[PDB]
Amino acid sequence: VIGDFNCTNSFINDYNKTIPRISEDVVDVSLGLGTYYVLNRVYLNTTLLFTGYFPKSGANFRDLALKGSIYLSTLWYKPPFLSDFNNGIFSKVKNTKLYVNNTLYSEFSTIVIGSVFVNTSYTIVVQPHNGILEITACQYTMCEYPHTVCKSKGSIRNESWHIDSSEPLCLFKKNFTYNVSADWLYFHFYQERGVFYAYYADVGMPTTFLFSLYLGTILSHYVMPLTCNAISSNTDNETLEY
Amino acid sequence: LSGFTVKPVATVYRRIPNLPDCDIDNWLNNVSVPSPLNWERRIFSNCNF
Amino acid sequence: INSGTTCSNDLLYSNTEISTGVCVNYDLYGITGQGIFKEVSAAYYNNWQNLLYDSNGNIIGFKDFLTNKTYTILPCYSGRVSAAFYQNSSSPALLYRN
Ligand SMILES: *[C@@H]1O[C@H](CO)[C@@H](O)[C@H](O)[C@H]1NC(C)=O
Ligand SMILES: *[C@@H]1O[C@H](CO)[C@@H](O)[C@H](O)[C@H]1NC(C)=O
Ligand SMILES: *[C@@H]1O[C@H](CO)[C@@H](O)[C@H](O)[C@H]1NC(C)=O
Repeated sequence: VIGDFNCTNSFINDYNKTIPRISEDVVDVSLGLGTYYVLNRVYLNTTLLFTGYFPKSGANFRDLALKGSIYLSTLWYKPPFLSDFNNGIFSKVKNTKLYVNNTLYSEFSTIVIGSVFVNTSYTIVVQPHNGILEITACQYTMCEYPHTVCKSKGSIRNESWHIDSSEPLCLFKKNFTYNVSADWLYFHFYQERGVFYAYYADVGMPTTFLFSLYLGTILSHYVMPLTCNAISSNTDNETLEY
Repeated sequence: LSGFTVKPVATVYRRIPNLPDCDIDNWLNNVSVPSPLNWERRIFSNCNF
Repeated sequence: INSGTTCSNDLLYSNTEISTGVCVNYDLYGITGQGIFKEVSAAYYNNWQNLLYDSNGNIIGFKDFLTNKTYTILPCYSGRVSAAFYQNSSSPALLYRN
């Protein structure tokens, strides 16, 4: 329902037994977690009052896990799973460590930000590649049921969320690296005056600056499922927390 | 009296590019030169050159 | 032509030279201003950090990404002279303070 192109029609059903969970921890900005640095400014011995988009102290988090193996449900692409991007979001991602032949692999869920998700408009896509993120703001053609296949142990699905014969028009495209042995990651995504700002952090510390994109439009929505036939709580106990 | 000032010239401009380089010289200086019958074509888009 | 995003970086990279001692204008990362520059050895800049601000909100230092050198920006002179004039004198006495 997100896109307007039919990628595949192999196994589509209506699984009505998926309810998001609520965490038990609260936001604590006393030590510095939850705040972010300025874009490209440095301050030395300064107590500064900053007016910006920050999470509320004492709130609660909610998970948006869409773990699937073979069958994809249509309710997973419908609200409340597809929330509204009003002012901004602060996300906390858990770094899953898979061990195959005595080596570490890191794979976590991705998020795509758009307005109408049509090829006539722009959309921002991030994606981890064995420890390398790729942020691309392009005119991608989203499908009705996007997904992602874990390239760590093996699966049965084919990752296909964009269909383009040639390279579309992009406004920003950049790759970044992080610590593959990290435990948790933090992200900030907000917008103001038609300018989108994103911040990432791989360790426990105030978030650092990534980029600032000038779009001119107003974004109102912002998580595709991760099709993986490897992580399951029977032999390899790993859970996806976002 | 009126404060006297000057008019500075020769301004400086700095900005970080948003797109990577096209890297056309790397492909133009390839060790493999195709025959005139092949005439391989390479397309570049969304890059700075 | 005159569309898309594949542009050229020849006009904006004509000189790319930073002077030290003269008063000039600067458009650094969207921040526009005018002043003088001075060379200094700074090691508090990080990978993503390129400017330096103070408590008041003004820019005091920066770092060039093309040569990895830090600079400090100082405001340029803008003063006023004092003229002491008599009743029917021909030329007053000038005083430049400080
Ligand atoms: C980012 O990495 C992907 C593969 O991981 C590659 O296809 C792409 O060209 C890279 N982008 C840049 C700007 O290096
Ligand atoms: C990654 O994190 C581990 C543990 O915190 C640390 O030992 C290692 O030096 C880090 N590597 C990098 C490149 O930050
Ligand atoms: C500046 O430092 C960066 C990172 O250390 C390096 O990649 C770049 O080549 C350096 N540039 C110069 C001109 O030394």
